[PDB]
Amino acid sequence: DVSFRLSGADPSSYGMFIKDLRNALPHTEKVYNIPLLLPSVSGAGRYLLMHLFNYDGNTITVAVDVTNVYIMGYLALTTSYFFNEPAADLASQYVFRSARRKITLPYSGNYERLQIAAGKPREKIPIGLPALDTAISTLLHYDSTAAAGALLVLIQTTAEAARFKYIEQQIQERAYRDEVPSSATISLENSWSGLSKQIQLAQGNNGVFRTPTVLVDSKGNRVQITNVTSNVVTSNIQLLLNTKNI
Ligand SMILES: *[C@@H]1O[C@H](CO)[C@@H](O)[C@H](O)[C@H]1NC(C)=O
Repeated sequence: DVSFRLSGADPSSYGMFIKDLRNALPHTEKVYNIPLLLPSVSGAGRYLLMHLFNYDGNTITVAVDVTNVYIMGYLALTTSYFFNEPAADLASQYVFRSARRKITLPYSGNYERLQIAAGKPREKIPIGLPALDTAISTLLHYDSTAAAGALLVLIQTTAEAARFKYIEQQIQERAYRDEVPSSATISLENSWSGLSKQIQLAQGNNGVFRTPTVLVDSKGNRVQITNVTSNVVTSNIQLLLNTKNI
């Protein structure tokens, strides 16, 4: 398990949480010095539990698939909540079984469905540690529309930050003031699968991507990533989605 407390949180403690989160994900090899997530894991070992505490010390436990860092569901007091998708229903066989009741959320966990439920794209949803505190509080009591927005915040401030050092840093900058994600942040989130694939394809292609990945950089300028010498590969990405899951 890993834990994060919003009470007394600062960029340092958040950095420690994201480090813990990354380190809780198993891998047997690195590709270009980046941990390669496993093709599969059987049983309960597939799911990492993240214990998150809001500023007041109330808590949810979030279940995360360790092969892809996808959030499957969460536990709030005695109620479990899972995304309406087969991977989450499968997860519900292994985690939070002691919950008094299980609610299946009225959407899957992918960005497009969540944004539809929340009534806005995540370009317009502020993120940061204060937003995470709010998200935790929102998820404590069921409200599916509110929860969609909270989950967009949660996914980006946990999973996406674990995947990309740039995103971790963006959240650290928003430790005491929320701000909508940078266009670069959105670009990286959208490109994680693609990048993971091309980095793995580069292993037998002399470090060269079979297909270039287009990203937006820190200054809003759109760029092409063509090989493993790019800063996105050497410095930024921290976890690779196994190509067997792409
Ligand atoms: C690879 O990427 C580097 C750094 O971005 C770039 O300058 C160069 O043109 C590319 N080289 C090859 C062989 O693709």
